[PDB]
Amino acid sequence: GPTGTGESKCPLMVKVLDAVRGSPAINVAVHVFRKAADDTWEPFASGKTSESGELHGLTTEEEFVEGIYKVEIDTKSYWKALGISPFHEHAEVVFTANDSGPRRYTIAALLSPYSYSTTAVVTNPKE
Amino acid sequence: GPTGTGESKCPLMVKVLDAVRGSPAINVAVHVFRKAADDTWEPFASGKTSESGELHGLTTEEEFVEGIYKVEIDTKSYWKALGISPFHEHAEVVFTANDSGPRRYTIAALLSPYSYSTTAVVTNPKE
Amino acid sequence: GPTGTGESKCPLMVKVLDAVRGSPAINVAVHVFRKAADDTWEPFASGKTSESGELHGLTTEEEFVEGIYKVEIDTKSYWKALGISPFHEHAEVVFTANDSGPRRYTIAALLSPYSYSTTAVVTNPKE
Amino acid sequence: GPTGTGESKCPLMVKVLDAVRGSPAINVAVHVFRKAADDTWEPFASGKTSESGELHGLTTEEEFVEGIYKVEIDTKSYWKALGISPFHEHAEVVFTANDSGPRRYTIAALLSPYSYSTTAVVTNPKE
Repeated sequence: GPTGTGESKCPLMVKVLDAVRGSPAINVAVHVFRKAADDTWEPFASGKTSESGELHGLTTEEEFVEGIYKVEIDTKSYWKALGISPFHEHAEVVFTANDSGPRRYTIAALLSPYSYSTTAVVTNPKE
Repeated sequence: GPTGTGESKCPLMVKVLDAVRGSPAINVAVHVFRKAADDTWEPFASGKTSESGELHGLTTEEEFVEGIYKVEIDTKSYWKALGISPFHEHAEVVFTANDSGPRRYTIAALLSPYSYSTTAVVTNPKE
Repeated sequence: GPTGTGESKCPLMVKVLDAVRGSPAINVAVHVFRKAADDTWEPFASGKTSESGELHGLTTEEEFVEGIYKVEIDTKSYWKALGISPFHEHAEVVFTANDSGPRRYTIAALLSPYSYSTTAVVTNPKE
Repeated sequence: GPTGTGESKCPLMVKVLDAVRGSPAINVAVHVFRKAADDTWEPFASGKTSESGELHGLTTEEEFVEGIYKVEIDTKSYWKALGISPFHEHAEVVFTANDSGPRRYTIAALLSPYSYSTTAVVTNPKE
């Protein structure tokens, strides 16, 4: 695996899949932002998906406080490397982190050239 | 509302999209079956999607009685003709229809070589 | 093909579906932005989906010049009004448009409380 | 975890997610069929998803020969337990297993009351 800014009990994980080739989406850049008080997006963590299409160790429990986050997936670069013309500039996921709910957040993204789907799996357990 | 093999107030429509090309999926074969009294699948209607990736005129309100129906979409032929060998043999949609009176059903499918999604839009008639 | 805030040969359309109720998503707020010369998002058009879950009349072929556009769909308001508290704050679609002449763009979105999918259908004009 | 008929290097795994609640789909029945020479479907393996929404140990490498398989997911029961009216009778995935391609097959299914998506991840490595 690759990583981000601080690694611990992995409160946040990203998984990206390729719907064209039926495989993990490898070496895809992912940037995480936290919404700041001035309503701007502050860089928070970043990395590249591993050979199993996952990105772990982006943050730690102490750091992952309640707030608004944005996960940006560089889908355009991914398709370009394959010699395929994509529609989207990138894929963005914006969500609120709340302490009330379950503690691990898994963001999954399924990519096609002209379409994507994203889903959140929120649990108590592990990934 | 007519009666037979045509289109009533089109009680059943199919719409198919291609997530690789960002266009309607044209000339896709569709076969519809109804579960008979003896529990086997009987042929009900068939057609091919048009240039807009839609299929209308499959049945009439009179012919479309209460029952369990299967919509089979020939995805494999579609991809092979494009030079791609896909994962699935076909996409199948199975549902109970009209069990509380006549409804209008739109079955939508979004295709990728290794993934598909299907959604139903159900409307309670009148004109 | 007109000119301004209306609908040319409707160059940009949005369609939103609800995967929980099996119906169009009605009264969903949509905001469109264009990336300005200084790299910031400028307001371009806004509307609400109709009873068929579509939004037409956002722009004209003349106003819809080459550029990077963001379509923001207010999913959170939609679900909350239904008594559900959803995962995402909104769904965002970002793309380059018209970089090889005028095209017609349909942006479709399928909504679930913890997941959404978006697809683009691009057509090369004429009438 | 739960299991199927013979457990080994897990050539076939099933993962099911709930798009309404953003969680694993637990205790969902899954039946696997292999297409027989008479063109009928022979029961092959079955089980219920575990608390992480997965089903492993359905088969072994020796048994998983090339052929046509069907994976049936009992989605209707799942929604009914939640007190939600679903559209589909069940979700079906039909595919050919070939020795040429990568060796592990992961079938994932994302469920909503009126929609589902399925994706195949085929790899050399592990799950």
